[PDB]
Amino acid sequence: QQMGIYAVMIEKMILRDLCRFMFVYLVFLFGFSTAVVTLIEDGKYNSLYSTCLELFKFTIGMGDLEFTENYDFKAVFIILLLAYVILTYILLLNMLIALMGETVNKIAQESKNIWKLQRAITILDTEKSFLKCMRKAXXXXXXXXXXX
Amino acid sequence: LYDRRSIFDAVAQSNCQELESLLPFLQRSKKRLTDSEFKDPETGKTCLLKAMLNLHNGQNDTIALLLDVARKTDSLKQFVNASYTDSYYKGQTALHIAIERRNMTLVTLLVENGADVQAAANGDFFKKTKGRPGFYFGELPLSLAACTNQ
Repeated sequence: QQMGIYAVMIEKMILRDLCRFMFVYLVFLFGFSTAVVTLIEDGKYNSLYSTCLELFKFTIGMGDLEFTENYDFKAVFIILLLAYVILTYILLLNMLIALMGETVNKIAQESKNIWKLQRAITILDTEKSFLKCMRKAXXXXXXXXXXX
Repeated sequence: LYDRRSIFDAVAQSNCQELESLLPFLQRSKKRLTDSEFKDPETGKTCLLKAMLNLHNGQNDTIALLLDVARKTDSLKQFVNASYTDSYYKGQTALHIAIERRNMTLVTLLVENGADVQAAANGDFFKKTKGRPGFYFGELPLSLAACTNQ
């Protein structure tokens, strides 16, 4: 129950929140990385993939800031990197946490329903998927509330 | 003549007539309303107790007649005080039932014909659910009468 309800949040969190942050992250990272590749003539940081990977590290927590020397008009390259970090590493990562905080507040009662549903589906299937082997097939609940 | 079955049926429908010929029967045979044969051999239920279960509008005068018969043979005390012996309702007396049913009139009547007020109903029906259940107040009439807010 504690772990299963937790897993529901991970699934809920992943597609909607993670999916949303992923799109913008790909859009920002792609744009800025392209802007950088244009910027650098040589040194293997020219390759779009290579620049893009270097740009990713900023998000991971491994960002190098000024990784490559072989660029012209140096102040512009730094401006490009500072803007990418401010909008994208800080503004996004911190935003993602707050939005995650939202999915968590709304879910939990809903995420208990989902967990309850999942056990039911697992149980229902095994008996059906259990060969419909001999199994129970009266309900009553012991009760005591007064009301008296 | 009367067997256990005969009376228990009479009681079930609050019939004070089929028990017209009752008293004189166990006068001849000198049988007692309390004999082994006049109780269910596995629970220890008596006609008075059957009467206690077969209430209609919290009323039964098979009781009044049944008691009356027991004094005329003076089965009186042990009759009004006979208890269940099965693990479930063990030690339950008619007085327990009267209270369980919130029936002053029948409490009053039983106490006046000498119901033991300290009789402990201690079977599994009077302790915490297996679930069985249920339900514990423990045991003694006073305790019952309080725990049920009476």
